[PDB]
Amino acid sequence: KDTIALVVSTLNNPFFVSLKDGAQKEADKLGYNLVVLDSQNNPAKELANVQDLTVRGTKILLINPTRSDAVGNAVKMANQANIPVITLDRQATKGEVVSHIASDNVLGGKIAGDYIAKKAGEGAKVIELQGIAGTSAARERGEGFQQAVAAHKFNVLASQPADFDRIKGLNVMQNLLTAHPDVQAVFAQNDEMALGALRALQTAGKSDVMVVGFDGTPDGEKAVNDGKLAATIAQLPDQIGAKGVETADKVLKGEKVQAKYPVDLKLVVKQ
Repeated sequence: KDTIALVVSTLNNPFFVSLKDGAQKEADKLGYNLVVLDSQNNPAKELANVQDLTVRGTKILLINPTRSDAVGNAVKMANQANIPVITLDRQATKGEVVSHIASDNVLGGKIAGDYIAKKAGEGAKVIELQGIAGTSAARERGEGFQQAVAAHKFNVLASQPADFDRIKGLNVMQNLLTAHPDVQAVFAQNDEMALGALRALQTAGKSDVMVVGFDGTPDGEKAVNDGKLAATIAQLPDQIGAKGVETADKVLKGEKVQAKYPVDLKLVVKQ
């Protein structure tokens, strides 16, 4: 069997273990042998991992960077050895990458909007709490949410940035509540902003307003479990790993692949 190499940022966290497990599972399915090197969250260890792989003549490199800005030299070493690079979750600031695989933020915003339409119905009155202006997260999530607005003809009462921060989310929500008391649902572009908004609604005595967050952070999860937050959107690490291998399979075969492959996210509701 041919070998696919995965350099993972770390293995000290469940998210990264799942990524490795999904890669492994897809490797087994497609008949490949998977080499896994743990960078231990250290950029020096990451560089040495790639170097180690280049001396052995690995055919493809799947790399989940420790930090986007730290990985460039490791990527260029792979480029110099003619070893195709595929990045997972975080991009490489520098270096040539054949394909990048990550959670689709546009799809995520759309999912959040589809869920608002599911529970609050077509044409609902909504408020969007946006993230830091200029970030890819705020832009993509807002883009996905706009698709939902167009698909479900939502009445967007307001859309204001709260810069991915809890306190600003609360203040902005409190402000917009005085202006639009008939708001039916809120799409907050991160869990922190969703939690701030929930506090504002709680203080105002409005528990009927359906709030959807994004990230699936422990606190966002907690808000869902406690029955306060309607939903949050979580990344699927196993599938990033899987899509990575699937794309590596195509690259190894000589197929011309896309620069980016979107990975689904899942809705997280109370159980």
